[PDB]
Amino acid sequence: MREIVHIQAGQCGNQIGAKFWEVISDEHGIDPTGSYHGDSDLQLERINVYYNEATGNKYVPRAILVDLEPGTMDSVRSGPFGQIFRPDNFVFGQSGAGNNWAKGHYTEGAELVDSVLDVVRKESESCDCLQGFQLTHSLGGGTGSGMGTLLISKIREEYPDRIMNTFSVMPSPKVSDTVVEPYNATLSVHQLVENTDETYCIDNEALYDICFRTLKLTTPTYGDLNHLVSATMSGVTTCLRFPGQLNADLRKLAVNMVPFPRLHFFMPGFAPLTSRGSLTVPELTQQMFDSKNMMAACDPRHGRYLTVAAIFRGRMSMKEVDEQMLNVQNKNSSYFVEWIPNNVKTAVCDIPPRGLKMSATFIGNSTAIQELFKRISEQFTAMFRRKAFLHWYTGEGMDEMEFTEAESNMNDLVSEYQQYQDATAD
Amino acid sequence: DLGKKLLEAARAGQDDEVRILMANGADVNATDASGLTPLHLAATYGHLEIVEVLLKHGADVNAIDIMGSTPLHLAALIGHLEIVEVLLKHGADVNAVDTWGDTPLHLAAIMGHLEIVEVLLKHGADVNAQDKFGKTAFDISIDNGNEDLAEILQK
Amino acid sequence: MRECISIHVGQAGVQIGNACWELYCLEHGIQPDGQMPSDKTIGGGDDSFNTFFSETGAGKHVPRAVFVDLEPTVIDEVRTGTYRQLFHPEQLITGKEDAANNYARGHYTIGKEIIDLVLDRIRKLADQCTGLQGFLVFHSFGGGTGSGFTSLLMERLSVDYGKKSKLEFSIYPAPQVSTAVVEPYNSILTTHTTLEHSDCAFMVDNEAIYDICRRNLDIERPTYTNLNRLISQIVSSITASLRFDGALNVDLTEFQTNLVPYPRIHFPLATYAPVISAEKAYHEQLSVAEITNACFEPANQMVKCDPRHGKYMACCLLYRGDVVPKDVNAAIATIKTKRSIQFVDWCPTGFKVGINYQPPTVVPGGDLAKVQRAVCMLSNTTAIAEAWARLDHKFDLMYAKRAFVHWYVGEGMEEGEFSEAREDMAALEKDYEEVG
Ligand SMILES: Nc1nc2c(ncn2[C@@H]2O[C@H](COP(=O)(O)OP(=O)(O)OP(=O)(O)O)[C@@H](O)[C@H]2O)c(=O)[nH]1
Ligand SMILES: Nc1nc2c(ncn2[C@@H]2O[C@H](COP(=O)(O)OP(=O)(O)OP(=O)(O)O)[C@@H](O)[C@H]2O)c(=O)[nH]1
Ligand SMILES: COc1ccc(/N=N\c2cc(OC)c(OC)c(OC)c2)cc1O
Ligand SMILES: [Ca+2]
Ligand SMILES: [Mg+2]
Ligand SMILES: [Mg+2]
Repeated sequence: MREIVHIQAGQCGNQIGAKFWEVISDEHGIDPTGSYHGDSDLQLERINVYYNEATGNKYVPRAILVDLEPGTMDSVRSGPFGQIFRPDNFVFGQSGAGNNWAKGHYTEGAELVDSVLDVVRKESESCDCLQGFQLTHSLGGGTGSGMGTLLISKIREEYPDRIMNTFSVMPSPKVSDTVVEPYNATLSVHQLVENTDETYCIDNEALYDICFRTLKLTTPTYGDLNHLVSATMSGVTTCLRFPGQLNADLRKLAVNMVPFPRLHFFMPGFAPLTSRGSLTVPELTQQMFDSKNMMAACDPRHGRYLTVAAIFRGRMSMKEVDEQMLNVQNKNSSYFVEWIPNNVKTAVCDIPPRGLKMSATFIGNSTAIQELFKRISEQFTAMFRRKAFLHWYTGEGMDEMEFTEAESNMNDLVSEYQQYQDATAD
Repeated sequence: DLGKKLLEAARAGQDDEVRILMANGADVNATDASGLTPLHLAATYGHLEIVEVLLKHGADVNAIDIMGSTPLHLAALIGHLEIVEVLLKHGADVNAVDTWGDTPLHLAAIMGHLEIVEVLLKHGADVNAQDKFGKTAFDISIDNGNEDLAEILQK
Repeated sequence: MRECISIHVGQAGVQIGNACWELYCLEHGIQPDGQMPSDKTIGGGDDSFNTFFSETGAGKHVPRAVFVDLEPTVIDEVRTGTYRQLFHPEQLITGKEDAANNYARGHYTIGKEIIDLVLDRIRKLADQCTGLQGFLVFHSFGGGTGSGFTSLLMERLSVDYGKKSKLEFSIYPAPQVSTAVVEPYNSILTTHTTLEHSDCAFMVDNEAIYDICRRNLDIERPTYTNLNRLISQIVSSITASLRFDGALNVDLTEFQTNLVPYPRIHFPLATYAPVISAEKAYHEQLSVAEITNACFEPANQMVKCDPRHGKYMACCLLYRGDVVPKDVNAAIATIKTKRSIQFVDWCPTGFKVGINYQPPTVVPGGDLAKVQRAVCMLSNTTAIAEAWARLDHKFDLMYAKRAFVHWYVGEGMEEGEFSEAREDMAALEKDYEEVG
């Protein structure tokens, strides 16, 4: 298991996708022209997981950039690493989707999907041992949510044996008060439950709450939010990009983190929380498991952890980490299911991220994620009950039956989480 | 039948067409198959000017469709603050209850329209009104963890 | 002289294999390139060490061994290490993608892509034997390759080599160094499918080895390197009788005769003493009586269990070093007068003794001090059932909710296979209860 093919779709997908490529390039010593200027052999050891090696010793991201809106290409090109991407990997349409999921999934988006698939095919045939795909997208809009889910199902049919992983950004009226977002998000969750192996739930409600209440930034912007996103994304991909004790890969993460095929929605966390411009192992382990440090607006103490993976970065005693992790699990034993023995896995990586000597990254499969799904469901129901703006979807070919189906699948997902939260060992 | 054309013009935001149709006898209180009037449609689609003209020409500010929704329920749900204020100034029942036991406050609360929540409260919104599942607007703020909304509701 | 072929499967089997073959070389006087100056016959011979090493016409002494893994990173380290010229290059086989800690991938989907190549390479070694007696198979219970691929391999070897013995060195999972949550599943699936194809299996509980490293060797956080060095010392002590002259456990059939009273209860317990830290280079030399007594202490066992709660069915004592036979007789006579040792009524209450008068070898870089006498005790005690019950309980907690089952079923395995493996473990637990 080696190469990952990355795909970024829509405005959100591309904005967070670009920030990811800027942050991991810096960690691996890769400058904006594709050249390596680092000081450690550990930076190039697993570089092939995300970058292709072109002639002239140039590491080029295995990144495919997609969007129905043409103006996104210009904003990606004008960024610090805008010239590192392969010119033929930009697949952009002529007109947007207007926050309409039906346009992305059935009309404009379906007319541009065969073009993106040709590019995926080329990058996949350039892999000796392809492990899977990574997709960055929002669920609130039309392109990343509608076309993104269509792309997932298309790739799932041609590569049914490879892992499908997404970084899915959940809508919040605190960041975007656009009332059709609960429709787009619900329709997409219905697709995600069936067609992905693992999904990192990055919630704009939690990102806004952290920026406003913890960092104390009165008017947070996409930049303040995306700083938390890029730190999480660097954290959760650490074991894919650096040697470590394990030869970690997307399939071993799935097998050990997902006990039930539908419950593959992860709650990531990060410590310490910092803002742009601006610790001991016991503080790090406490902060990492704190409700204010989660990237999904869910209180972990309201549910139970089915599985957890923690990644510690920097210089610290491995015995210290073992003792402190054992201690958190013992003193907080009622927040772990007792029928999955040894459900907490820890890793330590020597290389820390930029500007921090220590860091901890949390990946939890917790039943408390139902709180996020319930929030979206309540909003979808308020809108759907009054049929507000349904013609915008039905006029594009959608059946009203699809809305009820997405609602029913989402409420069933919530019931499934409650089922394992109430389950006992005996 | 000018009533059908007036329903369409109110939804489309055709200001000139609304004025013309009323001048030729169009029923300002016409309804579609679900009981939506031109006022409900203008209020849902954010056409402030059409809401104001219809109110000056005999529109019932408290018209209800088959589900008990008033224009205020739909303005509060979609998030049109300027239309919520105009409706309240023209006598809209701030505490009107639809077939789900929802009041405009429950709808502005669920959808996160905090500025509309503040307006409804200053206009007499009942914080003790329960939906058919027995939930008040404050119960929704507690159940969903919306600290910002809970603070406003406790003002 | 009857040849033995060792097969090392998956990461644990490979890493333990590397440490064993390095120790075997030092014991026999073989240099990393295969040269052996004490071997007066060049190009062949029938010496005791020839059971594990073949000889080329150029004097090279080559291990009769096969290393197999579904991914190449661990075996690549053997290909580049100090002993890279020692092995038959075609003897080191790797696939491209691993079993993802999943018994079903190792056994049913990924493992089938390489099973024919591995058997063909094993046949090339077998064809070079004059009187092959069997195989020694090294593997983890917890890995996808170590569990599933080993099972598929044991099934194939039973068809192609019907009258040859098969012995396993199996790594029993511990929470402190584990890789996956599904290791109890893999452990039970591989135990059920290999049970009828293996004649004797030595389980090595990672928790037991981790604790010995911490207590005796004063290593704060033992790594696989420290565990493997200690495990290789023990494996060497068990296989010494096959590689040197002696009178006890001289062939694979004899291990079955001495240690396995019935086909299914084929899990002997190994105890080893003394384990002393290399930092104590001037330690007091422990007597035959002291090291023999140390064999009955639970803290020196390779598997965590309490032999005072069970009954013995066999007990073999294998000594290495400055050990006088009368001192052994006196120590055993003392040990016998101790209520902690009970044999089953249907077995002779006797101890089989074997002595090799060469002290154990220490590996440079190792954590162990040189000793003048050491002992390894192999016993078949019904107290090893405690290891099966701990594992069966972990399986039951998850299986009752069907957690992770979808991963196995999605790889060509039938859900029913889980229940069939568990009923077999229930029968195995009752087999020990019935004896005592
Ligand atoms: N965190 C974060 N959220 C973003 C960003 N850009 C947009 N969003 C969110 O994404 C949702 C809107 O989706 P977009 O990605 O803009 O839409 P799209 O996928 O381009 O689809 P259409 O414009 O409808 O074709 C809203 O919930 C926004 O708050 C960003 O840079 N960061
Ligand atoms: N003593 C010891 N145990 C090991 C070693 N390597 C792995 N293990 C144990 O073996 C189990 C994991 O199985 P591995 O052997 O790593 O897996 P594998 O056979 O390569 O199988 P896959 O990687 O899943 O295809 C865990 O219980 C580990 O603690 C080692 O070098 N020594
Ligand atoms: C609860 O038990 C388990 C969880 C994860 C497991 N292995 N997979 C990976 C683990 C990683 O970090 C610890 C990781 O970083 C996120 C990684 O990157 C993809 C793979 C194994 C476990 O036994
Ligand atoms: Ca010879
Ligand atoms: Mg857009
Ligand atoms: Mg492996």
